[PDB]
Amino acid sequence: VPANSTSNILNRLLVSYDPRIRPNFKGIPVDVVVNIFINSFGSIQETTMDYRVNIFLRQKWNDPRLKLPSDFRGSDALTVDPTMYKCLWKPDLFFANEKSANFHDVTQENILLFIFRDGDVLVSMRLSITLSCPLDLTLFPMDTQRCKMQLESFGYTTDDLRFIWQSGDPVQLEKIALPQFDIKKEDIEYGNCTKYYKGTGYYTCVEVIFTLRRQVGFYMMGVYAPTLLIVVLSWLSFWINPDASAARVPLGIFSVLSLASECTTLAAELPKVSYVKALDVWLIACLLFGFASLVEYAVVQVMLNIPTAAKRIDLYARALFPFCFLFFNVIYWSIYL
Amino acid sequence: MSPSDFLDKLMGRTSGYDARIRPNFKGPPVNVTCNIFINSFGSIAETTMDYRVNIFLRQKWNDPRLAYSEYPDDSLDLDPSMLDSIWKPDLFFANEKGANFHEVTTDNKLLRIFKNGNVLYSIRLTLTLSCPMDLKNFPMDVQTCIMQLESFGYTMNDLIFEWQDEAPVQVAEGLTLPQFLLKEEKDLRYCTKHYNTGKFTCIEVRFHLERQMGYYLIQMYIPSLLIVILSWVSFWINMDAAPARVALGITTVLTMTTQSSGSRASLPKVSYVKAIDIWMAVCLLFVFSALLEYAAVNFVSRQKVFIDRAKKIDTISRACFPLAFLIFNIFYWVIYKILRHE
Amino acid sequence: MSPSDFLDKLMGRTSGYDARIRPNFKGPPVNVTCNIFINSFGSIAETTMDYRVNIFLRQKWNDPRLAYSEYPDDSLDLDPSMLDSIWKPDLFFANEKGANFHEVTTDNKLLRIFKNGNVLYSIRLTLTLSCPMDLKNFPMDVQTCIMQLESFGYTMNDLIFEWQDEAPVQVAEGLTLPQFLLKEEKDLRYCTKHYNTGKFTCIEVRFHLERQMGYYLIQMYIPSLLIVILSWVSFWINMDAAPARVALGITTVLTMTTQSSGSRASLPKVSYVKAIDIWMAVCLLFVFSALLEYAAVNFVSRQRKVFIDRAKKIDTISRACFPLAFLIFNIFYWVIYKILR
Amino acid sequence: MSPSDFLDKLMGRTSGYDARIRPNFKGPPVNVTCNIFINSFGSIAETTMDYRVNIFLRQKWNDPRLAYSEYPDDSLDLDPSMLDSIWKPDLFFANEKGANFHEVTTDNKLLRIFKNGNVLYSIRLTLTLSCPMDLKNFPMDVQTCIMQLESFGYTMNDLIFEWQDEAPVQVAEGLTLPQFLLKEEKDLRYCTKHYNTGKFTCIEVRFHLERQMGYYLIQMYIPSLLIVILSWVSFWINMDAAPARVALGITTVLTMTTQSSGSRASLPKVSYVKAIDIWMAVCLLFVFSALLEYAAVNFVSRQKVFIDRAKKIDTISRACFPLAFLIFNIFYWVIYKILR
Amino acid sequence: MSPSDFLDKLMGRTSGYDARIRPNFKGPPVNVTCNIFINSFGSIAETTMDYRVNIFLRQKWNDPRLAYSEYPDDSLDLDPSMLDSIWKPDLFFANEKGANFHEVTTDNKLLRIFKNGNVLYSIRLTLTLSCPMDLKNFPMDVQTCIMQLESFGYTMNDLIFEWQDEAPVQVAEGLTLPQFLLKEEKDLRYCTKHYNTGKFTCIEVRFHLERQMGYYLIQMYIPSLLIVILSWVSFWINMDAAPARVALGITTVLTMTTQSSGSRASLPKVSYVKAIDIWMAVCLLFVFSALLEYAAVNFVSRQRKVFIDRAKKIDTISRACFPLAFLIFNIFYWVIYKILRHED
Ligand SMILES: *[C@@H]1O[C@H](CO)[C@@H](O)[C@H](O)[C@H]1NC(C)=O
Ligand SMILES: *[C@@H]1O[C@H](CO)[C@@H](O)[C@H](O)[C@H]1NC(C)=O
Ligand SMILES: *[C@@H]1O[C@H](CO)[C@@H](O)[C@H](O)[C@H]1NC(C)=O
Ligand SMILES: *[C@@H]1O[C@H](CO)[C@@H](O)[C@H](O)[C@H]1NC(C)=O
Ligand SMILES: *[C@@H]1O[C@H](CO)[C@@H](O)[C@H](O)[C@H]1NC(C)=O
Repeated sequence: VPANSTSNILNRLLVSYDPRIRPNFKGIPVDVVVNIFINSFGSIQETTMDYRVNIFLRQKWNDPRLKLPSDFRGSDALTVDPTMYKCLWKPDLFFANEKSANFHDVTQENILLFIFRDGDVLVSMRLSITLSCPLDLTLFPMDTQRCKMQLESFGYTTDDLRFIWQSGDPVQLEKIALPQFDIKKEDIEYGNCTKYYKGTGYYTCVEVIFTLRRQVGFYMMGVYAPTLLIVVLSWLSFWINPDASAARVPLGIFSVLSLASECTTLAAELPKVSYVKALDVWLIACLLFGFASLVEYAVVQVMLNIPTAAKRIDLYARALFPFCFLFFNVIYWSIYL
Repeated sequence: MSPSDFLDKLMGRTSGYDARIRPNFKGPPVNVTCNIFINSFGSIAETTMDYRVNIFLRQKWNDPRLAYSEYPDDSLDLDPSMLDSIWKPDLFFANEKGANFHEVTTDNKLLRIFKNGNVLYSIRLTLTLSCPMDLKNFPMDVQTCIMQLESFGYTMNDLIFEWQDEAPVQVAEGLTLPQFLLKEEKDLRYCTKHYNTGKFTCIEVRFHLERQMGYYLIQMYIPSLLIVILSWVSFWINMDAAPARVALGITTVLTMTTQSSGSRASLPKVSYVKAIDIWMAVCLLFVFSALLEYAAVNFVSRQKVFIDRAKKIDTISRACFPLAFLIFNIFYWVIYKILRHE
Repeated sequence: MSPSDFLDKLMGRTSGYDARIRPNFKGPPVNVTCNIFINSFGSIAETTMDYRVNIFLRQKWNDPRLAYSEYPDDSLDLDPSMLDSIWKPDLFFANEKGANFHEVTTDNKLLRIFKNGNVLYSIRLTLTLSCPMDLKNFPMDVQTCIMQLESFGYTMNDLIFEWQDEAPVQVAEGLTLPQFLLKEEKDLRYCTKHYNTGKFTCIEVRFHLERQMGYYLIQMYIPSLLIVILSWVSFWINMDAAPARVALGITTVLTMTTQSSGSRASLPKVSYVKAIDIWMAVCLLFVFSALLEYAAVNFVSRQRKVFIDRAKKIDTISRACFPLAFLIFNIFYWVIYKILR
Repeated sequence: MSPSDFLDKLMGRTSGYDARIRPNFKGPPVNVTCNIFINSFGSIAETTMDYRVNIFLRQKWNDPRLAYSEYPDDSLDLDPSMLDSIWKPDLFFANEKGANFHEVTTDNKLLRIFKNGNVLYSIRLTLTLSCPMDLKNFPMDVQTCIMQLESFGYTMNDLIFEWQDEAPVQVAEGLTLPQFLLKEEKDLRYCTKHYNTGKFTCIEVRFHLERQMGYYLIQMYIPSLLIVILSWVSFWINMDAAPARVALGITTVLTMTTQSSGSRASLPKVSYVKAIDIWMAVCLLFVFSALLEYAAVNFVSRQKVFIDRAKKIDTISRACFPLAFLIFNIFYWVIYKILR
Repeated sequence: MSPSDFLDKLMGRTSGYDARIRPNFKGPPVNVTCNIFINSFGSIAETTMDYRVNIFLRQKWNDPRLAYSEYPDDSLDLDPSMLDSIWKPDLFFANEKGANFHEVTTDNKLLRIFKNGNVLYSIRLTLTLSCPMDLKNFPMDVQTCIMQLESFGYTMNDLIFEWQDEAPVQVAEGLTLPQFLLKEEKDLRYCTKHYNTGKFTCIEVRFHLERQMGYYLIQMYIPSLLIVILSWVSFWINMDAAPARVALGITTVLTMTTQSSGSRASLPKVSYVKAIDIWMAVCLLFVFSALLEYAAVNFVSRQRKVFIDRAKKIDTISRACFPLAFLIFNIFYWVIYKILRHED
C-alpha cells in the first residue's frame, strides 16, 4: 500500500476521524508533555519591559484513534505532512504574559509532526513570542531580573487538558549570550500555577522563570569614571590658590553643571518608575558633594572678606572632603553590592 | 451517543441550524450579559492619547434552538475551531484606535454550551484604546480613562447589552501599572448612543486612574530647586569678583532655560497651561530676578556712602528671597495638592 | 416560510441573483447616495503631512433584484456575513497613505434591505488621509484638508456618486482636537477627475481647520519678550558697569539662539519662510543690535575729553529708540498677520 | 443574451478558458504595453535611501481566447472580482524594500475587455522603492531615483515588456514634494537584465529630482554669514577687557559649531567631502583664526612702540579677513554651483 | 494534446500524483541543491544587530513522479500558480528575526520542469537576518554575518541540502553598502545541527564585511586631535593669565566629555571596551593630567624666590614631554590596532 493509503486510513476527511473531538472524550483528561528549545534570546528592552525569544515549542500527547495501523512497519516514528498537521486534533495553548507573537512561515509553514506506532504524536513549531516581565529597578546598575514564561491552555478546563514538563532537560538553549546580560543555564526555576478564573473553572499553566543577571561593565565605564573624575576636578579646584576668586568659581560651577547634565542624560533613557534607583542616588550624592565644595568656597570667601583662620578652614575642608567621599563610596558600594 | 454524530445533530450540517439568523428571529431582542476580565494594563502614554489593555471578554446569551438533551452533562465544552458554525453577537469598541486577536498555536477563544441553551463565548483581544487626557495639573493629575462596548449590525430592537450582576469587571491579581495606580472602584454606565440609522446599544465602563508624582519629583523638581539654590549661593559671595559672579549667573540661566525647554518638550502640545509649566516659569523668573538684582547692585557699586548702600541692598534681598521662595513653594504645593483637586 | 428559506430565495444560492453584475446592467448608471459619520479625528502630524480619521462610511443605492414581498416589514436588518454575496459599489479614497478595516469579535459592517429595493451599507474604516499644508504663517495658519471619495473600476457611465441632501457629513458630539478647531461649516464639491482610461466619478469634502496659538504663544513669544525686556534693562545701565552690560548681552544672545534652534528643529523642512521664523529672526536681530550698540558705546568710551557726555547722550537716544522700534515692529507684525494675512 | 450566461461562457466554468496557461502557448511571445500613472509622491528620506509612490499601474495584452461578438459594445467593462479567473501577466518591481496592495470597501482593481481580445488591467499600489543617493554636493544635488518593472516567472521567450507609444508616465495635476522639484523630463530605457536561470525582460524608468535651496539657505547659510560679520566688527576693538573679549570669541564659536553639527547630523553617511561640510569647515577655520587674532592682540598688548605694531597688525587683520571670506565665498559658490 | 489536459494528467486531478508524499518515499533521501542570488543588502544596524537582504533563493531537486515525455521541449516554464499542487521541500532560515514573501500583482515565484524530472524552484524573499557582532575594535572591525538554511519538518535521513558545485552565491552588479564593502570570497559550511527530535540538515554561508573608517575618522578623530592641540597651546601661556588657563582647561574638558558621551549613543551597550572608548578615555585623561600638572605648578607658585624659576622649568619640561608622549601613544595605538591586533 502507498503512503497515501495509510495516511488516509489513520486520518482523512473521508475516514471516520473527527478533528472536533479531543482524545478520550467523556473520560480521563489528556496530559500534554511540553518541551521548549530556545533558538535565540535577547533584545530585552527596559523602557517597554519586554523581551523577544525564538522558541521551538514541542508538545506530545496520546491519541488512541491516531494509532498507526499494523500494516506499516520498519520505522518507530512516521513523519507526516505539515499541511495535514492542521487536520489532526490539537491541544489549545497560549502564553499568558504575551504582548504579541508572530508565526514563522518562510518557503513553507514552520511545523514538524511525528507520529509513533503506539499513538503518540509529537508537534514542534517555531514561534517568536514577545513576553513582558515587570522588572524591579531598586538597585539598577546591578540587579537580577526574573523574566518568566507562562504557558497555559485556554479552551479546555483542567479536567480535560493538563500540562506536564518533560522529565529530562525540558528547556535547552545553545550557548546564547545577551548583549548586556548573563542567563544562568543551571538556575532556571520551574513550577506550575493552574490559575483559576471566577466562573470558568481551572485552567492549567506550566511556568518557566529565567534569572537574568545584568552586567555592570558598561555602566561602570560609562558614568562612574566621569563622575569620579568630576569630583577629583573639584578637589583640584580646592588645591588651587584660595583668596583668588576668578580661578575658583568657574571650576565649581562647571563641575556642578556637568554633573547635573550627566544625571539628566543618564536618567532620560531609562524607563520612568516611581521608586528611587541606585544611579540617580549616586548622581545626586555627587551633585551634593559639588554643591558642598561650592558653599565651602563661599564660606572661605566671606571669611576672607583672619587670613590664617580662612586658610585653616580651607585646609581642613580640603583634608576632610576626600575622606568623607571615600567613606560614602565604601558604604554605598557595600550596601548596593 | 457518538460525539461526532451529536455535534453534527447539534449545529453541524445535518442539524439544520442556521448561523446567519439571530436567535428568536422576529421577536424580543436577544440580551447579552457580557463581562470583561483584565489581564494586562500599561503602556499608557499621554503623547498620543491612548493606552493598551489585554482583556478576557466573555459574553453569555440564550439560544433556544441550540439546547440539547442527549448528553446528561450540562456544561459541555467544545473546541474553538467549531465556533464559526454558531451565531455570535456583533460587538466592537467605539473608542478603539486598533485591535487584533491572538493566534498562537491555535485560535484564542472558548465556547461552552449549557443544557438550557446558554452559551459562553470568550475571545481574546488586545485593545489600543484612546481616552482624552486632562492635563490641567499635569504632574499630579487624576485621569478617567474609558472603554466602550457597542454593537454595529443590530439595533436596540434586536440586541441589548448589559453588564453582569456580580463582579462585572475584574482585575488579575498583582496587576502593576508602570506609571499610574488603578483605583479599585470602577464606574459602569449606559452610553446607548443614537445615530441617524437607529438606536444602537452601548455599554461603557470607566477606569479612575491616579498618577504617582514621586518620579516627577526626583527627575524634575529637585534639579530645579538645586539650580535655584546654586544661584542663591552665587548671590552670597560679594560683588568684588564681578566677572566670575556674572559668568556664573549666565551659565545658571542657560542651564535653567534648557531644563525648561526639555520639560516642555517632553510632553505633547496643549493650548492651556499645566502645573509643571507654571512651576518652571516661576523658578526661571526667580533666577532672572536674582540676576537682575545682582546687576542692580553692580550698577550701584560702580560709582559717597555708595558701598554701604550696595551692601544694605544685598543683605535686604538676601533676607527677602527666603520668605518669597518659601511662601510661593508652600502656596503652590497646598493649592495643587489639596485645593485644585480633591 | 422559514426565514432561512426567504434569505436563500432572495440572495442565496437558489436565488439566481448574480452579485458580479452591476444593477441595471447595460442601462442607466446606478445611483449611490453616500453620507459619512466621523467618529474620531486627530493625530494631525505635519512632519508626515497627513492626518488620521475614523469614519462610519454609509452608502445607499437601488437594486431592482432585491425587492421582496414575503415579509411585510420594510426595514430588515440582515447578517453582515451576507455582504460578500451582494453587489457592492467600488469606492476608494483617492488621497490616503494607508487605510484598513476594523474587525473585532466580528466584521464591523452593517447591511439593511428595505421593501422597495433600497439598500443601506455602513462600514467602519480608519483612513490616514494626506493633505498638503501651506505654512506661510505657521503659528496662526488655517488648514483645509481634503477627503476625496471616488470609484476605480467603473466609468461615469456606470456608477455616479453624490452627497446626501440633508446632513451630508455629521461630526460626533463632544469631539475635540488636541491642537486644532473644527468649523461647523463644511464645503462639498465634485472633483469628477478625468483619467486617460475614461471619466471616473469623484466626491470631495473639505474641513476648515484652524490652529489655536495658546501653546505656541506661551512656549515661544513670551520667553522672547522676557529676553528683550532683559536686554532693555541691560541697556539702561551706564557704560561704566561694562562687565554687567556685556554679560547681559551674552545671555540675551544665547537664549535667543537656543530658542531659534528649538523653533527651527521643531518643524519639517520647508523652503519658504514662516511667520514664527521671521519673528524669531527679528528678535535675534534686535539682540544683535543691542550687542552692537553696547560695543559701539564701549569703543567710544575708549580713548574725559567731553566724550563721556556724547556717549551718554547717544546711549540715552538709542535706549529711547529701542522701545519705539520694538513696539512698532510688534504692533505691525500683529496687525498684518491678524487682519491683512 | 443574459449577462450571467455571457460571463459563464467567456470566463466561467462552462467557458473552458484556462487562466492557468499563458495565451499563444508554444507560440510567439505575448507582448505587454504597460503605462504607469503617478498619484502621490514624497517622503524621500535620505537616512534610509528610499522614496514612496502611489501608482495606478496599467497593463495591456492581446488574448485571443477572450474574443466575443454577442455584445455590440466594444469597451465592455467587467467587475474587478473576475480577475481571479483571468491570466494575469507576472510583474514585480526589482528595486522595492516593500510594497502592498490597497483594499477599502473593495479591491482597487479595474478590468476591461475589448472585442478584438485586448485586455486592460489597472491596479493601485503603494511602493517604497529604494534609490541609491550621491551626496558629493549635498544641498545642490540633482538626483536620479529609479523604478524597474520586470517579469519574474517568464523567460523573454514568453513575456516581453515595453512602454507605451505616447504619454508613458503622467503625473497627477498639482503634484508636489516636501523638499524636491520633479522636473518634467523623464527617461525611459530598456533594462533587460540577465540571470543564470535565463533571459528576463525588464523595463526601466528614471525620475530626475533636484533639491530646493530655500530651506537650507534660510536656515543656516545667512546666520553663519551674519556671525562672521559680527566677528569682523569685533576686529575693530582695542582690547577693552580680556575675559569679555574671550567670551565674545567663544560665543561665535558656539553658534558656528551648533549650526555645523546640526547640518552634519541631518545627513546620512558618505565617505567623500560635500559642499556643506566644506562650508562649515572653512567657517570653523575662519572663526578659529579670529580667536587666534584675539590671542595675538592680547599677547602683543603686553610688553619699543609695540602699540603701533599691534594697531598695524589689527588693521591688517581687519582689512584681510573680509576679503579672504569674500573670495572664498565667491569661489566656493561658483565651483559648487556651476563647475560641479 | 491539449496543454491544459497535459497539465492535469501530469499533476492535476486526473494525474493521481499527490503533493504530500516526498519523492523516493521509503528510499534514499532526496538531495536538494540550492543557490542564492542577492539583489539588495544594507540597513546593517549595530543597535539591534541585524541586516536586511533581498535574495532570489533557488532550489533544485529530482522527482520521478514529474517526468513527462509527451512534449518534445525539454524545459516547460509553467505558471507559478502550480506550486501549490506539487511537493515543495521545507526550508527555513535558522537565524532571522522576521522574513516575508513579496506579492505585487502576483506571487513572485516560477515553475520550470525538465524532461527527466528535475525541478528548479526559486522564490523572492526579504530576510532580517541577525548576525552577532563583536566590537573589540569598533571602528576597525571585520564582521562575519551568516545565513543558515536548514530543513525543519524532515530528518536528514529524508532531506539533504548541499550548495551548488559552481557559482553558489551570486551578487548583483553595482551593489554598494552605506558603510561596508562585500569581499569577493564567501565561505560555505555545513552546520548540520543536532536536535532532540533527530539529526536535521543545515547549510551555512559566511559573509565577510570589512568596515570603511572614513566617517569615524573625519567626525571623531580629528576633533580630538584639534582639542589636544588646543590644550597644548593654552598650556603654553605663562601663569600671569591664570584665570584664562583655568577657563580654557575647563572648556576643553567639557567639550571632550560631551564628545565622549555622544560617541556611545549610536552603539549597543557592550560590557567590553572598544577602540573608540579607549581613545576618548585616554585623551580625556591626557587633558585631565594637563590640568592636574597646571594645578600642581600653581601650588608651587603659591609661595624669583626660588619658586618662579622651578615653576617655569616644570612648565617647560611639561611642554617638551606632553606632545612627545601623545605622539608616541598615538603611533603605538595606531600600529597595534592596524597590524598587531586586527585587520591588515
Ligand atoms: C500542576 O499543579 C497542580 C495543582 O493542582 C498539581 O496537581 C499538578 O501536579 C501540577 N503539575 C506538575 C507537573 O507539577
Ligand atoms: C433579554 O433581556 C431583555 C432586557 O431585560 C428582556 O426584555 C428580554 O425579554 C430578554 N429575553 C429575550 C429572550 O428577549
Ligand atoms: C441616478 O442618476 C442618473 C444620472 O443622473 C439618473 O439617470 C438616474 O435615474 C438616477 N437613479 C438611478 C436609480 O439610476
Ligand atoms: C509582440 O511583440 C513582440 C516583440 O516585438 C513580437 O515579436 C510579437 O510578434 C508581438 N505579437 C505577438 C502576438 O506575440
Ligand atoms: C541525492 O544525494 C544523496 C546524498 O549523496 C544520495 O545518497 C542520493 O542517492 C542522491 N539522489 C537521490 C535521488 O536521492
